[PDB]
Formats: sequence, structure tokens, C-alpha cells
Amino acid sequence: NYFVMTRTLKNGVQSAELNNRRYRSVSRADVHLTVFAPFRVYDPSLHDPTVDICEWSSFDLVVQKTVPDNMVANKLLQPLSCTPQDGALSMYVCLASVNSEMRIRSIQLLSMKEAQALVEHACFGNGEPLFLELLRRRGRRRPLVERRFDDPRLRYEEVAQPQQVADEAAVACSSSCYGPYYPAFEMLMDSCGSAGEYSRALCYGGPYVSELSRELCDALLDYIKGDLGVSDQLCEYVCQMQFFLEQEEYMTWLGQVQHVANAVSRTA
Amino acid sequence: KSDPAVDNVAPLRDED
Amino acid sequence: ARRKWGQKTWSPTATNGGAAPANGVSAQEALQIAYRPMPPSQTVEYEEDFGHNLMIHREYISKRCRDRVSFELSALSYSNLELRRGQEHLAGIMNRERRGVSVGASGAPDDQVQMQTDVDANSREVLSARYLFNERRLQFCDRFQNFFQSKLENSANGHEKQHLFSLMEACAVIFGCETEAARETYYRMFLGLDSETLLEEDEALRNRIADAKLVQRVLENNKGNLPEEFEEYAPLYKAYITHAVGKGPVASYDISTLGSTGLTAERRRWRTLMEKIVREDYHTMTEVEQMDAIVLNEQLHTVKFFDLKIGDAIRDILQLLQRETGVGSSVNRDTPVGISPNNPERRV
Amino acid sequence: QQVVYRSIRDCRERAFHLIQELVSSPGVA
Amino acid sequence: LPPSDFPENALLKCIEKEIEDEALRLDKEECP
Amino acid sequence: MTVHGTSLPSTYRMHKDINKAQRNDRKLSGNRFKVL
Amino acid sequence: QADRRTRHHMMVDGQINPREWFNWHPKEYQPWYFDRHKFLYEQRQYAQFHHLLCHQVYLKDMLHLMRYPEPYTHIIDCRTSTQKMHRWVPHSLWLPRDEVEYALQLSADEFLDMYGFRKPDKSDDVILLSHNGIYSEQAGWEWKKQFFQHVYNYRGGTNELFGESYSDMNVSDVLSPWKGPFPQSGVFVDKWSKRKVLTRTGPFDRQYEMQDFALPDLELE
Amino acid sequence: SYTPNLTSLTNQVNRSERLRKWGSAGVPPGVPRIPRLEAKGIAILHESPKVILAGRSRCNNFDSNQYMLINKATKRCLLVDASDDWPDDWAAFIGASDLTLTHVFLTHCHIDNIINLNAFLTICGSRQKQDEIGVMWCPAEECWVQNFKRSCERYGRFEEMHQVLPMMCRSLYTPQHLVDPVRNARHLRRNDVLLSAATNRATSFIDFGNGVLLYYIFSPGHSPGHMMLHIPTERILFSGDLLFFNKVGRVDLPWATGVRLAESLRLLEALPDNTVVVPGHGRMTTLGRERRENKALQQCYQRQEIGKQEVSVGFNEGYL
Amino acid sequence: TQLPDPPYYLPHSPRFDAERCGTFNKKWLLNLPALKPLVRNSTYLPKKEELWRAPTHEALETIIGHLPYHDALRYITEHSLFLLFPTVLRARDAPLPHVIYEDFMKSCTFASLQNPPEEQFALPSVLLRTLLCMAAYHCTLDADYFTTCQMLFGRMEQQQQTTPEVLSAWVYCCTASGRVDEALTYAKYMADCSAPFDVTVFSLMQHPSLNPIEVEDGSVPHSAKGLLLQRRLGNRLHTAYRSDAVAAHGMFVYYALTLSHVRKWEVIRAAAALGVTLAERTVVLAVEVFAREKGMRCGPKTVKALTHFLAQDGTVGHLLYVLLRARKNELLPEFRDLPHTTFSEEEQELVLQCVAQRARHDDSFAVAATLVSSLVREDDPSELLMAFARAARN
Amino acid sequence: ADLDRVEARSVVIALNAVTNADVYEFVKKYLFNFGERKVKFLRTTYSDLRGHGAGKLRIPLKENDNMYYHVCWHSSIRSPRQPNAKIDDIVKDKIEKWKAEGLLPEDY
Amino acid sequence: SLKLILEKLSGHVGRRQYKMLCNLEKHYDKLKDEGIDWHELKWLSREELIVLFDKVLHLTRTERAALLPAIEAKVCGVLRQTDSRHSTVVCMNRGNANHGWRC
Amino acid sequence: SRSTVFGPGSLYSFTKFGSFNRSPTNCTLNKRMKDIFRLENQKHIRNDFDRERRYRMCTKCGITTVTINFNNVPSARVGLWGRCADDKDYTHHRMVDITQREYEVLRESPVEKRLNWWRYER
Ligand SMILES: [Zn+2]
Ligand SMILES: [Zn+2]
Ligand SMILES: [Zn+2]
Ligand SMILES: [Zn+2]
Repeated sequence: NYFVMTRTLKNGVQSAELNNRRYRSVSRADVHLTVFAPFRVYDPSLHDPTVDICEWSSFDLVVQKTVPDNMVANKLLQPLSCTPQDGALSMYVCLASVNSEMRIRSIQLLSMKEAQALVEHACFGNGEPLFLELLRRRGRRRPLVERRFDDPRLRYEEVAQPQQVADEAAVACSSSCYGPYYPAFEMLMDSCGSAGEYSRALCYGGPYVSELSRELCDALLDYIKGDLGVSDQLCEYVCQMQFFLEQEEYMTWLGQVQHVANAVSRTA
Repeated sequence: KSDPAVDNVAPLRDED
Repeated sequence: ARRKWGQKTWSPTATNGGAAPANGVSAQEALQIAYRPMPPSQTVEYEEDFGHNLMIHREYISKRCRDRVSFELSALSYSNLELRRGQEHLAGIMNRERRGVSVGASGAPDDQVQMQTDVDANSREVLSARYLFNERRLQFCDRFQNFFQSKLENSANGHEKQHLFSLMEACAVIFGCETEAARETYYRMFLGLDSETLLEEDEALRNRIADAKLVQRVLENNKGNLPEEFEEYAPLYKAYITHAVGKGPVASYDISTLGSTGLTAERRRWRTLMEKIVREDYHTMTEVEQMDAIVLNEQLHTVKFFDLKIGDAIRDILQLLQRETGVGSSVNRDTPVGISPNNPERRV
Repeated sequence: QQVVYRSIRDCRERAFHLIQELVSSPGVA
Repeated sequence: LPPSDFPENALLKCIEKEIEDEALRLDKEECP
Repeated sequence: MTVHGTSLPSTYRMHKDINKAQRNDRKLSGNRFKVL
Repeated sequence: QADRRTRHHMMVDGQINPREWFNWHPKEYQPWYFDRHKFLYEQRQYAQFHHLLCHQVYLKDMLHLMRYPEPYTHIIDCRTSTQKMHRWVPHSLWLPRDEVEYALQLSADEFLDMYGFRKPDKSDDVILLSHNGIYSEQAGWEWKKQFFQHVYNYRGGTNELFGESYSDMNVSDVLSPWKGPFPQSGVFVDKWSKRKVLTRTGPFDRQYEMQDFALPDLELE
Repeated sequence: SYTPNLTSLTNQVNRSERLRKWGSAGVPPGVPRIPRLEAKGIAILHESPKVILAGRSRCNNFDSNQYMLINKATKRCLLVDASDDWPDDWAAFIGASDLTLTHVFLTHCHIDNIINLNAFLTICGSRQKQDEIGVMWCPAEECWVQNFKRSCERYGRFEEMHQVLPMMCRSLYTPQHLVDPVRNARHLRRNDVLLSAATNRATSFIDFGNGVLLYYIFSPGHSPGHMMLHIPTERILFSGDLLFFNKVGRVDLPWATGVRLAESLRLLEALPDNTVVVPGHGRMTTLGRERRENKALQQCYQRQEIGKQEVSVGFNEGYL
Repeated sequence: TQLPDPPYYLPHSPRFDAERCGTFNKKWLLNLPALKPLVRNSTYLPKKEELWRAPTHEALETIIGHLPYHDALRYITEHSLFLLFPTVLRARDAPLPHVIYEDFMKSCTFASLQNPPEEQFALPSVLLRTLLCMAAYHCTLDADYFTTCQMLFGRMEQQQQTTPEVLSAWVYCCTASGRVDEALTYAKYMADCSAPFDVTVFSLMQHPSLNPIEVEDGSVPHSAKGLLLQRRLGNRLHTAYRSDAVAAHGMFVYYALTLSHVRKWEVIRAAAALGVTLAERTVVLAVEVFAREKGMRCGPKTVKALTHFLAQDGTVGHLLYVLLRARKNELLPEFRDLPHTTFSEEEQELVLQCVAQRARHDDSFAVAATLVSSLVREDDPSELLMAFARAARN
Repeated sequence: ADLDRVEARSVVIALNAVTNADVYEFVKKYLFNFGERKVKFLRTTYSDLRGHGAGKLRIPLKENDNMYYHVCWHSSIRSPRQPNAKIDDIVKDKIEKWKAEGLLPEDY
Repeated sequence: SLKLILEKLSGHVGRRQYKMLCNLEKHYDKLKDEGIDWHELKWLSREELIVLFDKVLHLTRTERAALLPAIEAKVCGVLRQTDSRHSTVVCMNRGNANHGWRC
Repeated sequence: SRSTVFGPGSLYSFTKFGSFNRSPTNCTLNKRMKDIFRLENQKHIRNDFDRERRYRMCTKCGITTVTINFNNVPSARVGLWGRCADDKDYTHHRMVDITQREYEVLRESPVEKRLNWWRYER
């Protein structure tokens, strides 16, 4: 029901698409992006006709940062909080598309601290009774073969690159300063299902964005669209790719109706 | 590779 | 800070004309409105000094827009080709604005002429496609016709005819004007004979002559046999020479420069004749001027019917879709349907 | 991928197979 | 915050503004 | 029928049929509370 | 299949807000006659090319030119797909449609070298065929672009001569229902005009007319 | 109405609408001039130690009203929304009152407000001949100035079609004409002021004389530029088309937004209830009666209270 | 009247004469004074009685073409005549094609006749191909246009339909900008999607003049034989190969005809590094251009690319000449500063195994497999060449 | 011949006897040869001769509904308003892909 | 009242004008030929609806699914008054058994 | 309306409102009023050093321009109100680059002195 896309900006923000285009003929830590996009698309003008929204499509953005060994300038002037060795701070931007216009739903800052807080001392002396029970029932999903609808220029260069950066952080977080709280952090950062949505709702959830100042609302949109690269072109592509891969899943559904109906008629 | 129901070239070819 | 819905924090007044003083704003107050705090990573600032005064120009284009904003709204030119073409695209938009206000509204009352039009809905014939002149222009029109009727009634298309009518009607509009800025817009509507475009053609002609001397300098120095007016061929010859020696990947095939030496000489001869009639100096004409008067009269007669032929073409489509459907009716046919009318085996 | 096992011996043999797989994939400097 | 090294100066200066005016306001209470 | 191409009962029927969506869709039930 | 909802953001106005901003206004468009039964270039959107339509040669003319041919009445096949042609129209020459705009730019010697037959003179009769008469109609427009005085089109050429049931496979490009069109994604116009262009009165399968102006009918009430 | 292009001419729904609205005629009857019969005289509405308000109701077949403020000290008069089918009673009234007409205030440039404006200026300047009359207007109404001819097309006002509007002539805000060196009745109008949309209670006023100040308020929704007059010393609010007796202005005309009309009604809540509101059409009321008994303001504040972020109010049938 | 010749370093052969089309000819410069009365006559407007008696389509195209660009767009938007969009492409003051695409979509937005939006806002693929080919001609003239073209593509794929026509036009756009790797990778993506490369884009790519508005207008009557030859060569190459080999051949011929030889060899470099199986015509053309240039403008990885493509599909003499010219240019005193071509063990084993696979069926490979193995392993005794000359003489 | 001035009861009787499929396609293309006044009179005559005015004929008509609906369709039209091999190639490799991915399992 | 409810259940639905695929207007003629009404359709029991749907109406499983929300709510088939003389407004309130399913 | 969609007179046509004065017929000002309104003398760019500055000179009307941060925002609208030699457009400039030092000695001179310095000096 979903498709995950990744993007790694080397040497921070300054190697993004918008910051590199200039006029011719006249270091920092790397950023790892992840846009989880489920097939949840509906219109609220059916249930409430007063709302002038044609299409509402939700998709989540997970942005993490990773310090390399090559940056020399600002290494030990302060402890880097984005490092998986120090907190594993990561920003979870719940996004939405309201008539092909990207609107922010929430901006959450999650670390291993509030994953440790929910498992140990979210109550007076214990953790949350529902978050501890949801981690007690965690069965793995069967391995589904993934299809690679990459960017054409990076389609044939490297194939296992989103797998390598997913296991680079999972090694670095499980053997980190916070060791036994990483299964609680995996379910916290798990974007697929209702256990991860309840787990991120136990955290703060960010300020309600329309109550923020107009200078902070435009500077947050200038950071995500312009600086981080998660653009309206990316937002409109997700609404297209949610439509295309729903069409691809309808054909496998038609192939499974025929496969089931043929197996019954040859048996009966 | 075609089998047409009606044909207008073939009855003129057959007389010739 | 963060705002709440329905709750506003009241703030005191500065007691200086409100937020925007209707009486005026001094130079030091407008200096702060000039250098307003735009974010400098996405801001371009520009000033030009023109002798006495200087003009400041600051543009800020945001970061959350450049993937969705139009190329015309945010005129970003990421190349020198886009710089030269994007300026020339914004050239004509501004130039038509500052010229078009001189003859429409906000123009002088002697610089505003209107056309009356009436097209029959059935016969599709234009009735009374005239101009709306004043009493001063009509005295120029009958001063034109009484001279030419006295010259062309003894010798030689009928008695009731208007000799060089589309030339004097285009010259009566220019004659009755009182502003030179509104005069040049009528010269642009009449085949583009304004001094803006004629100095543009004169600049490209002298650029082609200066390029003709450069190709003549190269071909004489390399060898040490040519066409007559080489300045028309010189943009095509120089485009090959830069392609041949290695500096340039494209040679040119554009033959629009050919014949332009005789064309631009005719345009300035058309313009000099148009000024000659406005000053009423049509009582003697050279034979070269008389050939230009016959050519320009038919050229000016068809430019005033561009919009009327557009509406004539739409009126063709209107009577077309009202036709009887099907292949037709047997009552209104001279030909059987399944054959050509010129078939030898027609009547079975 | 995750595979569930029934004993201790098969887990040890799968771990040794994983060792042989990770050492046959390239030897470190 | 040099703009050559830090391209996010519109956000980092805005968030440094939002630290101070959320603390410089006198409507908030320090005690629960 | 000659000039306009239709007649007044057919005209009223066409006028009723061209705007059927924005005449009536729902009965708009519920209660609106004061939020301030 | 199965009635895919389309990703366009057209919507009918609600029951609460007033009707405003009348410098754009959608209304329902109903023409006088049906045109879907007609020939493709005899429809409403091709009316301006009505004088560009080639004269029709019929089946009996084609049989008469099969039996008794003329030396300068050139029958020319305009079918492009070689996998879909199975028979030969008599006295025909192969000039496929997608090359015609290049083919008439050649000289007579270059036409003979690049096609194996002589270039027809501009006073010679040219008769074009296709499967349905669609590629032959576009080819006749390309032949009339050059100064060819006598160009004729047999509508339904191969499908009536040989009795086949084929088609020229014209796409008539319609956007896929994931492709979101222009006026939803764009700041090219102000928000009131953007909201008033994207609205429509009724279902979005029929045609509509956009008014650039409106005045209130003060004389009703 | 609008321009008859190819799509409008091949539409059968257009002929169906023109049969349904106007019967067998198909052409709309225009808004004609009021004849010399059934025409009333100019009434003196208000007399005060400072000013005198003299008005005439139903002076058009648009059912608009014509008002003039008279300064008792300086003997200067001011027409607001100059649209009267007979501006000969007003010139005779000004000449028999020994008054000077110096400016004409315009709320907005719809056809029910500027139809007889050239007639006003010409007849009053001709009587002044035995300094010209200025025009006070908002430049957003420029977009409604250019469609003065088209509005004269649809409402049958053919004699006012071929008339250059005085707001289109060259003022001091515009570049000047470069006339041949070998006229100033129409080339330059020095008496012309352009009102700004930044209206405040401090400096957005006109010094009418004798310490009487007329605060113009920018209040869109019926027009892109719509300027009310407010006299706080006399408690008089010339609303124009924003507010009427038990109703508000239309939004179903071009360049009219419902949320702009709602904000314009919301910027009116700081005036006292005894302020007599004087509309462009119909009978005059008070602002307290409109706070108590007008359903459009009730709907606006109710939508604001229940939580509508974009409150949109406005009429679709009423006065232009 | 003696004008120099631009150094394409293209082989003079009757096989590649279709590759010789697109070369500018001085015969056209000699023919130029004959066309001068024709272009002098064409500048004049017709009379009023001829234009009033003109047919509807002819009058519309001859009035809208003479009209200003925005006025013609206003007339089109007013009367919903969308088929006059190729006329306003040819206007006297028309902007760059991304602005024209935005104006086309704006005219489709505010049009008087509104179809259903799946067919109202869809431009024909001929129009989009013409717009992108104008953009690619401008990128040939000025490569820094390409970024905006990317932005233009970033809207068109999101608004119009991604057809093989617009994808081949975007491959030509990337090629004309000097972008070698992403152009070939878009071609490989089309080949994996089983989309045919467009033959008119393949002919315009190997004609780096002739901006396509006056090609569809037809103001240049000559070289249409060259256009037909390139279209038929594209069809012939597509009958047996995929789209990526046809696109790589077009890239090679385009960079040869624009005197950009470094990108011409980068095409072969990227086609070997990406995995595109080159057509045999392209390999033979690359070998003959290598022979014309004597291996001067070439690198070690380009040499390795050529030897891989010749061992895969190529004759023994071509591979032997390429290896001998590389070994001689290594020994030249000019290229001593440049590093020598060295084969790593894996690609050397791959090349020698493919040579042995060819030599099990071919005798001309079996006689020279030892010389090929000696030339790749960098140990080349001259006794092998002496025995080769002795066997050739005897 | 004068196709518009043929007797209308004669045309609707000859068109009623069309039942074969190949001649039914001939009547579809042939019915455009009549005028618009004629083809709207053929519908009123066909509906009357099969309806209330069926007693005007000596022998009654036979029930041909496919010609009755097509004449009623054609009269409303003339009046104003008031690659199988390559496609089957794509289907087979998709089912090949779902068996390799496991979406179409074997017997359990 | 039976005709307008089947007309609305087949037409376009919502602000996006979602077309109902199942056409319930074809069963209007066979419903009125049996003499059964919309108010009489609400009086039929569950066993009388399976007999009516399968035998007489031959309602398919998707056409039965689009008609059942109109029968589950027991919509009162009363023509409401409107601003015009020709009224296409049916009261969509749920009916009660004490007032004959008339709400 | 549809007549105001494509410029001139469109929605985002920013030159339809009016033109500048571009004349010495009013506000005869001194050198201090030019110095206080310099771009280079403002506070916000005096401590700005990473954005690139370009100093150019027209050889036709003789104006001196300085543009900062044009490589990041290359707007083609910049300088549209330039109004070269005799009411000409800003496409008629033919600018030539000058250094920082010779911009300061030429900024104070009138346009005829700048043109004489370009033609007969350097
Ligand atoms: Zn009004
Ligand atoms: Zn009013
Ligand atoms: Zn009820
Ligand atoms: Zn200049």
C-alpha cells in the first residue's frame, strides 16, 4: 500500500538542486531524506460540502543527518546532536497535498531520549501501558519483492544505496549510547501501520502550525521546499505515483481473482 | 492474412 | 511569538501619519522603505547612476516558489541567451504600454481616431468600414482628392473613384495629430514605418555592412568572384567562416537577410513619401515616388482589413455549422452521390 | 531477511553460513 | 552564520528570534 | 423555434437541467458550536 | 477500466458562499448538431480547414481506374504500417504519410532516387488512400501545402476496397488520469480567478463555455 | 454583456437563456433616462451649523441617490456619487445658492455612479464660466473605468458611450503631452486627487473647510476600490454600495469578492449607533439598526463566531 | 572563392554518406545569389481583393502569422482555435520555447470553449516535440539554457503525457547541452520501457543546424534527402536494436558535426560504462573516426571502450588497428606526459574470453588472438609483427 | 433519382424488411442520402405504421426492432439537439512477474 | 416519488460529480407495472424483498447495493414544495413505523 | 477578462502602471543626496562580502551600474526602467565591465565626462 523514496544530500544543504543553479557565461554533515507515501487519498468535500478541498493526500518525510569523518572545521566545538552516537535526533515532517499544494501537518523532533522515556518512565515509575504492549506484539512482515522506479540518472549507477544507508544508521543506533531502546525507536520511526502513529502521538507532535508566526511559517516552507529539496514537484509526483502504483496494484488484484477462480474450477 | 466478408477488387480480378 | 485565533495583542501608535502618511514621506523615511530588510541570499540589488540622479532596484524572489512559479512572473535568466531574449521579450511589453496610451484613452483629443464597422449577418459584406474623422482631417482629405481628380480625369477605373485612398487615409490620421509620441504609434500601425523600427533596420544594415568588410578583409588576406550586394550574404558567409576555422558549431541557413538592402531602402522611401504628403507637398512627385505611391497604397489597403477578415473567417464557420446535415438532399444536387461528376460511366 | 528457527544448532549453523557469506563477499585492511 | 557555509540563514535567524521573544514576554509564568 | 431554436417549456426544462448540482445536494444536518 | 476517478481539481460551487468574481464564469456548452457520427475532419473542431478538405473519389471511381487507368492520374498509397498491409491496390505507388512533408521537398531526381518512381507533376491528378481515409487526409493536406492543384482522397480506402477492418490508429492525445493539468499547479493568475476558472457547473464529462465578463440582469428584478 | 466569440455564438444554451430572460425579443431592454415627468425636486436632507446635506432620491432607473454637502462658511459644495439623469436642477440650485463646486467624490466607478459625470462637469463648468471641478476617486476603479463603454452597451446608454471620462484625462499624477510648439481644457486637469487604499483615522481626510473633515474609508467587496465618507462631527456615513437598509451590496459582478465585503463590514464596528448611514441606493438608516436588524451582518458575525476562516457574505440580487 | 573546410574528421565513404548530411556545403553559398529575387518578391503583402476572397484557413494562417505574438494568442484564446498553435510558434517576437509552452497552457486555461480537462489541457506531441527541439537548438547555441529546459521538462512530464517523442526530444536536449551520461541513461530508460526512439528527432539530432520551425515550414528546400536518409537509417537501426543504440549513434554524429570531439568520445565511454550494446554501424563509424584522427583526441578508458565494443561486435583488423595505434601513441614523445592505457585483470580476462569465444568459430580471430593477447598484456615483441608480415607476403 | 420525393410509406416498408447483417450496414450509410425533412418524416411514418395507423396497410408489418431503433436514432442525429498481439504480450510477462514475486502462489 | 429517488441514485453524486455506475432507472417501469409504490416498498418485509429483487426485478448484487441505503433509512417519498412549480425535492428524512415511514 | 491575459496590460505586467521621470527637470539635488542613497554605502551590504559585485558602464548613454548577487538571482527584469540614451530601452546599453577603483572616480563625473573618459582615455 506504500512506496518509499530516499535522497542523500552530500555535504549538507548546499549541494541541493536550488542552491546549485546559477548564472554562467558572464564542512557540514550529510543529510538523508526519506519520504514514506501510503495510498491514503480522499476528498473531504463528500462528507462535509462546506470544505473546498478536491484532494487530500498524506505522506510523511523523515530527515536524518549523519556526520562524516572528512569535516574538519567544526568537529568538536559542540556535541553534534544529530549524530546517532549522541541522541539520534531526527525530524519527522508529516506533510499533505491539498489540491496539489503542499501543506505541513506536523513537525516532530524525535530522538532516542523520548524513545527511552516512553519505554521506562513515561508514567510515574513505569512506561506507557499501551506503548509497552504494542512492542510486545511485533511480528515481522513477509519479504515482499520491491520494484525500483528510481530516477533515470541514478537507476543504473547504484542499486543498494537506500539499503546501505538504512543499515548504516541501524548499526550506528543499535550500538550507540542508547542500546536497548532501539527496538522502541524502530517502532517509533516505523511509518507503516497504526502502532507507529500511536507511538508518535505519545510524543509532542510539534506546535499547531497556523498558530505560529508568519515569519516562521515561511521560513519553514523555505527550508523544506528550497533548502531541503522536498519540493512541490516532489509533492505533485507523490500524488501521481500514488495513482500509478494503485493502477499497478489493481492489475495484480485482477491477476489474483483469475488465479483463485481457476484453482477452484480445476478442483471442483 | 485476412478473411474479408465483402470484397470489391476480387470479383473484378476474377473476370479478368 | 505565536498568534492565537481571535486574540490579538494591541500595540501603540507611532503618531506619524498612521502606518502610511497621506500627506507625504521625507527622503530619510523613504530610505528605510527603500532598503527594506529582504533576505540577502535570495535578493538581487542594483543601482544605476545617470548624471544628476540615480535609481535603485531591489528584487527578492522567495525559495518556496521557484519550482511552481511561472517563467514570466519570476523572470530568471540562467544564461546569456535568456538574458538577451528575456530583456527583448520585456522590451516590447513595456514599449507597447508607454506608446499605446498616447492614442487611446489618456491621449490628446486630436490623437484619438475611431473606426466604424458593420458586417451584414447574411451576405457577410462589410458595410461602412470607415474612419471617424474630425473637421480638420476632412479638409485634408478633400485637398488630396481635388488635386488628384484634376490630374486624372482628363486621361485614363471609373469617374467615382478615390485615387490613392488608403495612402491619404493613412496620411490624414498622421496629419491631424498634435503629439509626436502619438504620431509614431500611427506610423507603427501603418506597416511599422515608425522611426523606432526604421532605426532598428538601419542598425542591422550598418552591422551587416561592417560584417561585409570583415569577410572581404579575410578572403583578401587569405588568398593574398563575389556577389553584388555582399552585405546580405555576409551574415551567411561569416557564419560558415567561424564554423570552418573551429570557433562555432553552427553555420546559418537563414536567408531572411537576402534582399534587405533593397527592402530597407524602400521602407525609408515609403517613410519619406509619407512625410511628403503630411506637409502637403504632393503637387510634384518624382517617377520613383509615383511607383512607390501605387505600391504603398495597396499595401496600406490590406493592413486595415486584418481584423475584419478575422471576423469574416469566423462568420464562415458560423454559416458552415448551420448547413443541412448528411451528404445532402436529392432536391439540391446536380451530381449523383456515389461517383464523380466527371465519370465517363455516369448515367447508368 | 528474518527466518525463525526451532533449535540452537541451526541458529549456530546459519550464523556460520552468514560468516562465510560476509567473508566470501569481498579481507580487510 | 556565514552564508557561504550556511545556506539556511532565513530559518536559523528566525528561530533565534523566536527563542528570545518567547522568553522576553512577561505573560508567561515560570512556575507551574 | 425560428429565431431562438427552442420553445419556452423546453427552455424551462433546459434551465432546470443545466444547474442540478448547485440547486440541491444535501440537507446540511448538524449543529455549529461557538468557537470564538 | 473500472471507472477511474480523475486527478483534476474541478468542482461545483457549494450551497453556502455567494456567487462572486464574475470576470470568469463557466456555463454549460451545448451545440446545435451532433458531430460524433461524422468523418473525423468533418467535425466541429476542424471546420476552419473545411476548404482544405480534398475532393472525394468513391468506390466506383476506384474500380473504373482499376479497370481503365490513365497515365497521369496517380494512385498513391499513404499507409504507413507495413505489418498491416496485406494486398496491393492496383496502379498504386507507396508514399507513406509520415515522410510526405519531406518527400515533396525533393527534386524529381531525388524523388526518383528515394522512392523508385517519378515525382508527379503539379497538374497531374493525385488520388490518396489509407485504411479509413485519415492518413490520406493529412497527406492530402501536405500535398495541398505544396502547389498541387488536383488532390483527391478516397475515404475508407483499403477497408472498402479489400473489405478489411483496420484503422490508422490515431491517438487523439488525452491526458492520463494521474497527470494533473496546468491550472491547478501554478501561480500564473490570482487566487480568485484561479478558483473561478477551476469551477464548473455539473459533471465534468460534458463541454463548458468560459465567460470573460458578465453584467447583472437588473431588468428581471 | 460580454464579447460574442465563436463559442458563444455556436452555443444553444445562450439562445435558450436569451429566450428565457427576455421572451421573444431576446435583447435586454436597457436602463433608460428618467424623463422630465415623474421626476422630483432636490430635497434638503440635513441642516447643521457646520454643513448642509442636500439630496435627491431615485434619480436614476438604477434607483440611485444623489447627495451634495455644502459648507456653510466657505460656500463650497461637494457632490458624492455624481449620477443624476437631470443635472440641470443641481446647477440651478448651485447658482441660486451662490455656491462653488470644487470637487466631486466618487465611491466606485460602476455605471450607476458615473453615468452622467461628464454632464455634471460640463454644465457646472459652463455655469462657472459666467478653477474647474475636480474628481476624487480610487485608482483600482480604473478597471471599472475602461468598461464604462461596455456597461453603456448592455444598459442601452448609447449617448454616453463615445465620451472620454474625466478620470482618464491627464492629471498631475500622469506624464504630460508634448504638443507641437505652435488647449488646456482637456490636456491637463490639475484639480484631480487619487485616494489611497491605506486609509487611517489620522490623515486620510479631506479638509472641507471650517474644521469639517471627511474621512474616506477603503472598503472593497462591491468594487476593488470603494471609498466611504465618514463625518464624525455630523455622525454621517456615506456608505455608497457597501451597506443599505436591511441589505448589503452585490458580489455577483466582476472584481467583487465576498470575503472582501465581509472584511469591509467588519471594519465598521467602531462607529457609534447614532451614525446615520447614507447609502447610494434606497432609504437611509442608522448603523445601530443595521447591527440589530440586518441578516447579512448577523450571518457574517455568526460565521466568524462558529470558526469560518474565510467568511464570505454578499448579495446576488439587489443594487448595482 | 576558396573557403576552408571545418574538421569533422568524418570518414569519406558511400556507406556513411547519410552521416555526411548535416555538413554545411559551400555549393549552397554559391547557389545563394539565385534565390535573391525570390526572397525579394516574398516580402510584399497580397492585395485586399485577393485576401478577402481567400479561403478561411489560408486567411487565418496568413493574418495570425503577420500579427504580433500576444495579439495572435489573444485571438486564439478568444475563438478557441487551438490548431493555430504552430503558427504562433513562428512569430516575429516569439520568446524562448518554455515561455511559449506556458503561454500555450495559459491559452488552454482561459479559452472560450472548455472541453473535459483530460483532453482540454493536452497538447499534441508534435507541438511538445517542436518546443523541445527548439530548446535543444538553443542549447546547441548556448548550453547554459539547459537548466531552464530541465525546469521545463520538470513541468511538462507533470502536465503533458510522457511519450517516446518528448522523451527522445529530451534526450536530444541533454545531448545538445553537452550532458553525455544522463542523455544515454534516459535513452537506456526508454529502451527498458520498450519505447521507440523518434526518427524525426534522430534526423534533427544529426542535423545540428535547421531549427525545426522552418523545417516544418520548409524554407530550406534542399537537404530533405538527408532528412529522409537519416529517418530511414533510424528505422533500420530500430528494426534490429533498441532505442539506446540509435540514440548513441545520433549523439556520436551530433558531437562529430558540432566539432565537439571530446564529448564524441565521451559518448563511447559512457555507452561502454553504462551497458548499452552499440550497433555495428556506430562501432564501424567510431573506428573510422579514430583512424581519421590517428588516435590523437583519445583517452585510455576510451581505448578500453573501443576494444570492448570491437571484441563484442567488430572485425579483427579494426581491433588490431585500434590496439596498434594506442601502443604507438603511448610510445610517441608527445603523449609521454599522459598516462598509458593499462587493462585491469577483470576487464582483460573479459576481453580475452570474448576474443576466444569469437575465435572458436572464426579463423581470422583464431590467427590473431595471440597478437591481440600480446597487445593487451603490453608485452609486444616485434617478431610477431615480422612473422605476420612474412605470412602476409608468402 | 429524387430520393426525397419517394413515398414515405414505400421507404419504411422496404426498410422494415432489412434483417440480414450485411444489408443492414448498407442501410446505415444509405440513410444519409435522404434530406433532413425526409428523415424526420420517415420516423413519424414508421412509428405510425407499427402503431395506431397499422390499418392503412393491406398486409401488416413484421416486428423489426433493430430498424425501428436505428431510424429513431438517425432521425434524432440529423435533427438538432433538444495491436492485439503486442498487447497480449504485455499481459503474459506480468503474470510471469507475479509468480516469481510470489503473488500467485502454488498449491499449499 | 419512486421515480425521483431512482433518478438521484443513478445520477452524479457530490461536489466532484461522481457518476453512479449502476442505472436503477431501468427497474422503474417493472416496479410500477406490478403496482408497488415507494411507500409500499418500505412496508415489505425482508422475505418479501428477496422475492421482489430476485424474481421480479432481477436486481444484480451491485444494483441491490446501491438501492439498499434508500430502503435501510426508509426515506419518506413526499414531494417537498420549492420555489418552482415543478418540484424535484423528496424529503430525505428517516421514516418511523408509527407514522407510516413518513418521518 | 480575456483581453488582459497576455501582456501588455496583463495581471503580472509590472510596467503597465507607469514610467519613471528620467529627467533633470525637477529635484536638482547635490552630491550628499547621491551619497546617502548609494547602494554601496548601506549598512546591510557593507558587511556583506561573499556575494559577487559587478561594475559596468554604458558606452551609449554613459551610466555606471553596480549589481550585487546577480549570480544567484539573475532576474531579467533588473534595469528595465533604465531608459537609455534618448528614451530608448535597456536593450540598447552595450555595457562594458569596469573595476572597483575606476567606478568611484567615474561615479561623481557627469555623463559627458564619462563618455569622454571612455572614448579618449583608457
Ligand atoms: Zn456599485
Ligand atoms: Zn450603487
Ligand atoms: Zn418527510
Ligand atoms: Zn545605455
